[PDB]
Amino acid sequence: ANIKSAKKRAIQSEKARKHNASRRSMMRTFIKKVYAAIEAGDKAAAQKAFNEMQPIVDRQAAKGLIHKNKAARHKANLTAQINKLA
Amino acid sequence: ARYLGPKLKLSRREGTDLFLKSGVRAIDTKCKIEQAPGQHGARKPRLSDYGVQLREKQKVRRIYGVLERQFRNYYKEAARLKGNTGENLLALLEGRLDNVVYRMGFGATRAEARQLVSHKAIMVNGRVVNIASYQVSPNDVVSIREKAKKQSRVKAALELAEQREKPTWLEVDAGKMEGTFKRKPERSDLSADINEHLIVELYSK
Amino acid sequence: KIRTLQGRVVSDKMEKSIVVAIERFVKHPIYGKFIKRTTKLHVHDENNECGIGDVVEIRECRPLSKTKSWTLVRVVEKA
Amino acid sequence: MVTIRLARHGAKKRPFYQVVVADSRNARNGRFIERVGFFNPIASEKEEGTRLDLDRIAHWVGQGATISDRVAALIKEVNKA
RNA sequence: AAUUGAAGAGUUUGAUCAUGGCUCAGAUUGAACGCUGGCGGCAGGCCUAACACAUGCAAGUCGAACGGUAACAGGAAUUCGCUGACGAGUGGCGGACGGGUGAGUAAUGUCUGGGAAACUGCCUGAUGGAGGGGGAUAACUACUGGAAACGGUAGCUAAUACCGCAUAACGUCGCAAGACCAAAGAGGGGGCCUCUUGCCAUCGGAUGUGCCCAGAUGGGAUUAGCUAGUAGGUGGGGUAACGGCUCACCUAGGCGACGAUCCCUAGCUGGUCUGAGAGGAUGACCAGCCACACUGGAACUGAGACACGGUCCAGACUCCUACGGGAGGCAGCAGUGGGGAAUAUUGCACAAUGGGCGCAAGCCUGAUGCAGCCAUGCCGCGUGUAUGAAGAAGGCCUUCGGGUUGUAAAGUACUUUCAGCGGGGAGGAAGGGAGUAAAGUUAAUACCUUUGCUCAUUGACGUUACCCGCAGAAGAAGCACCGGCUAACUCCGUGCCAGCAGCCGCGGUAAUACGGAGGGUGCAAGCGUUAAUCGGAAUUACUGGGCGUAAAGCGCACGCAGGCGGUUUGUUAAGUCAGAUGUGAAAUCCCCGGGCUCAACCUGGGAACUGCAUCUGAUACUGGCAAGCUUGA
Ligand SMILES: [K+]
Ligand SMILES: [K+]
Ligand SMILES: [K+]
Ligand SMILES: [K+]
Ligand SMILES: [K+]
Ligand SMILES: [K+]
Ligand SMILES: [K+]
Ligand SMILES: [K+]
Ligand SMILES: [K+]
Ligand SMILES: [K+]
Ligand SMILES: [K+]
Ligand SMILES: [K+]
Ligand SMILES: [K+]
Ligand SMILES: [K+]
Ligand SMILES: [K+]
Ligand SMILES: [K+]
Ligand SMILES: [Mg+2]
Ligand SMILES: [Mg+2]
Ligand SMILES: [Mg+2]
Ligand SMILES: [Mg+2]
Ligand SMILES: [Mg+2]
Ligand SMILES: [Mg+2]
Ligand SMILES: [Mg+2]
Ligand SMILES: [Mg+2]
Ligand SMILES: [Mg+2]
Ligand SMILES: [Mg+2]
Ligand SMILES: [Mg+2]
Ligand SMILES: [Mg+2]
Ligand SMILES: [Mg+2]
Ligand SMILES: [Mg+2]
Ligand SMILES: [Mg+2]
Ligand SMILES: [Mg+2]
Ligand SMILES: [Mg+2]
Ligand SMILES: [Mg+2]
Ligand SMILES: [Mg+2]
Ligand SMILES: [Mg+2]
Ligand SMILES: [Mg+2]
Ligand SMILES: [Mg+2]
Ligand SMILES: [Mg+2]
Ligand SMILES: [Mg+2]
Ligand SMILES: [Mg+2]
Ligand SMILES: [Mg+2]
Ligand SMILES: [Mg+2]
Ligand SMILES: [Mg+2]
Ligand SMILES: [Mg+2]
Ligand SMILES: [Mg+2]
Ligand SMILES: [Mg+2]
Ligand SMILES: [Mg+2]
Ligand SMILES: [Mg+2]
Ligand SMILES: [Mg+2]
Ligand SMILES: [Mg+2]
Repeated sequence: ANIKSAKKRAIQSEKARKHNASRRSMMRTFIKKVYAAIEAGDKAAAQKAFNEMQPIVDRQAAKGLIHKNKAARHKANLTAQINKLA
Repeated sequence: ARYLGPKLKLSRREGTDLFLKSGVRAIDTKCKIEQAPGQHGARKPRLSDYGVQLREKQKVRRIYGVLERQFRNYYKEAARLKGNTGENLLALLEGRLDNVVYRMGFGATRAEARQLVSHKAIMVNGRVVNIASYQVSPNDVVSIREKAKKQSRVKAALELAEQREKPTWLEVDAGKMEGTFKRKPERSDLSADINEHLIVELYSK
Repeated sequence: KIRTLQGRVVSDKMEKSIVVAIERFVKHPIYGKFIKRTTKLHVHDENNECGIGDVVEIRECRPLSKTKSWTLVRVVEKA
Repeated sequence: MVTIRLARHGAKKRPFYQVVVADSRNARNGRFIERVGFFNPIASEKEEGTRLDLDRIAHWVGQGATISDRVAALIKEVNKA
């Protein structure tokens, strides 16, 4: 980088990447648990894992890590698969 | 940007008087008017049809003192304006300030009237104008500046103007040395030895 | 109302889809003669009701596959 | 944002501004949304040196359009007939 | 008022008419070259190497988010962030704009007209919120690695940095019941109040962006077949969003002589040049769109980038190194080398317009405004005016009489633009800053806001434009051509030589054609030449041509696609016609005007944009559908 403000933007964006990456990993881990429970065909556990996922994707959408439409898609796709598990 | 050579060779090539001298003498008392200039000037030219169109255009140019680029632009405007193109072209040449000043009598010739315009001695509606090609509008007042009212050539020019036919589209006051441009001269008010249809056809060749 | 084209079914071998040929009649830009031009559209045909030859009736919609953006309104004439 | 400013036209030493509504990001003499008047700063006497469509200006201000400082001054002199 | 518009000539023959090519006169240009060159205005200026680049500059800003104190400046006494302020740091916003280039791209793009399944910082409207906590971290301090670039270890600290908890409905998911999600303070003043500004949620507006469809947009068939995520379907995933976007499975499709695939060339448009028009050619400057940023690839951050002056990897080049390792990207402005027939200054200023940040003052701005260079183009002006026969000299010609140069010069009268010198002197300036008084607010004459008034100020250009004065014709003309086309003729030199030439042709001892001269013609601060486009060329003919013998009827048929279709009635309203509405950016062109002394140039208003779509009508003709008829078959 040649310009002073470009140097700082590089430092800042790298710090933002690590912060974003840990939260993105965290959210994906929780979504995967719902899909794992649906695989096992366990509606009780699948409904459970859905319930801690739900506040997670909503807070991340509000913080700007994903979009509201993406949070809504996960909740809709998983709800639709959980209800068919009966 | 101005012809600066002998003046009578021009009129001798065109075989007529171009009013390029003041008029105190007769054009035949200063030159062999009916003979073209040069060593072979006594020959009888067999002018082609192009040559007859060309000489008519060079005549009108040499009267008013316009060069070719400026004249070609007059023609383009004359063709653009509504009406008869040939007559539009004559009205545009008669609207020139240096021509109007001469027709008013303030200059003995069009070259002298041009020097008066160039040297800042003429006003149009009350403003100094030193552009020889300025177009004078109807009702415009052309006048001599005060510091130039005492020049001896302006009265010598005013005493030769009544020796010629008075233009009826103007209105000069030799006293206050100012005139009014009442209207554009009609084709009838202009000379009849100018065959402007030859010029219009030349610019379609 | 809704804009709407009308044409003839030239293919029905896809599942829920048909190819429809629309004929236009336009003046040639240089020679002035009125000539026939054709456009083939891929059309969504739920129920798979159309057969090769029928005169159908289509409208424009959202994309439904890579090439389909039109959907069958009605059948005007059956072959 | 949408702004109302002057685009400099005319000739050298003789500017002539057009009053335009434009996305502020666009170049001064570039893409604009709608022209709503002009302003000639060297206009001669008896010549109209400023004309503004205040009904179009008021329409855009009501949609959130900001106004440049020079156009603000021009609106005042026009309203102060 | 806005379509006032159309020229031919030469050359085939002993001669003719026709056919047919070739050649010329015109307009034009980002031009170049040769000769020449006074001034000004407005514009234009790497078309080649998307070649390589020395140096400087082209993106910052905010202390009214925060801890702070390196300054220097005050206040306090070498000490104190106590104040004006401010280096480095954290944080916000900007850096995705502005600017450059045309490599790639033949439709992925562009143009025109439609469309649905989307997001959108700053700006704007509405309704509600803005409670209560926590753990860090740079800076800094100590030690330490390294030649450097760049790091390591420990400890401390702040916030509008970060993260829970609370709050949760016109929001998200769900049929429902229900479940679930946010936030930040700062600043001015005051007998905690108040005002200003910011923060969060949802729903709108506006703007911007993503996506889909139809028609249009180069050449090649001595490229005819192409395609397996290929075409469609179902389900999962994915995106802001529809979608083979992606994956699994099923079907076996999809494209193509209305030119697929392949190959060559190319940024597209508004427009520009030419043309009477129809067309043909073209896409520099200006404006819209797209693509690219040393080469190849990738994502991160972010409202927005797969990012010109950001990050990572690889590569080629250049450079530094202590040999371990590091650095760089002018197709920003100026500039250098190189290539080339050829294209400019390492300028001034943020005064104006506009952009970033800021409450503002302000700071930044090679955008921009200007200046420098170049006849590159367009336009204007000057280089004197009047007089002057001795028809002087001198030149050239001469049948020796003279003719011509030529009123030309000299002479004699005059004027003084521009250049030169001196003096005066507009406009581009709007504003902002201090004051004030009033009104609005508030508990408050405070602050703040608004509106007036008052006082001092702000121009890079710049020795501005422009005006006045002084002096003296004083400082200012060239280039091509003169046999015919084609305006303009003689002598001398040369003798198929030297040479000219666009063509016809010229030159062989009487050359208007070569070379010089005198004279003349055409343009003129330019004139010629070369290159290139259209024209003339009705010589690709749609407008607007031909085929017995000039080039040209397939050796003859049958026949699919295609083109075309006798006559009557009805119906339809696709073609066609009429009207309306929307759109067809601005500039350009055209018309009527306006402003620069004029013009170029700038500019107001119209017309035009000959198209597309939709709606409503007309029904003669063409088409569709139905029913016939008999003259074609
Ligand atoms: K910063
Ligand atoms: K011949
Ligand atoms: K011929
Ligand atoms: K940004
Ligand atoms: K290109
Ligand atoms: K909180
Ligand atoms: K695919
Ligand atoms: K699918
Ligand atoms: K074109
Ligand atoms: K590239
Ligand atoms: K940029
Ligand atoms: K500025
Ligand atoms: K003599
Ligand atoms: K003599
Ligand atoms: K001889
Ligand atoms: K024809
Ligand atoms: Mg799904
Ligand atoms: Mg000139
Ligand atoms: Mg699908
Ligand atoms: Mg280039
Ligand atoms: Mg600082
Ligand atoms: Mg925060
Ligand atoms: Mg909560
Ligand atoms: Mg093209
Ligand atoms: Mg798609
Ligand atoms: Mg799918
Ligand atoms: Mg290219
Ligand atoms: Mg023609
Ligand atoms: Mg992101
Ligand atoms: Mg960048
Ligand atoms: Mg760069
Ligand atoms: Mg450069
Ligand atoms: Mg060279
Ligand atoms: Mg700087
Ligand atoms: Mg001023
Ligand atoms: Mg002749
Ligand atoms: Mg001889
Ligand atoms: Mg010769
Ligand atoms: Mg032709
Ligand atoms: Mg023929
Ligand atoms: Mg024969
Ligand atoms: Mg033959
Ligand atoms: Mg035969
Ligand atoms: Mg047959
Ligand atoms: Mg018929
Ligand atoms: Mg119809
Ligand atoms: Mg337009
Ligand atoms: Mg005027
Ligand atoms: Mg106009
Ligand atoms: Mg009918
Ligand atoms: Mg019929």
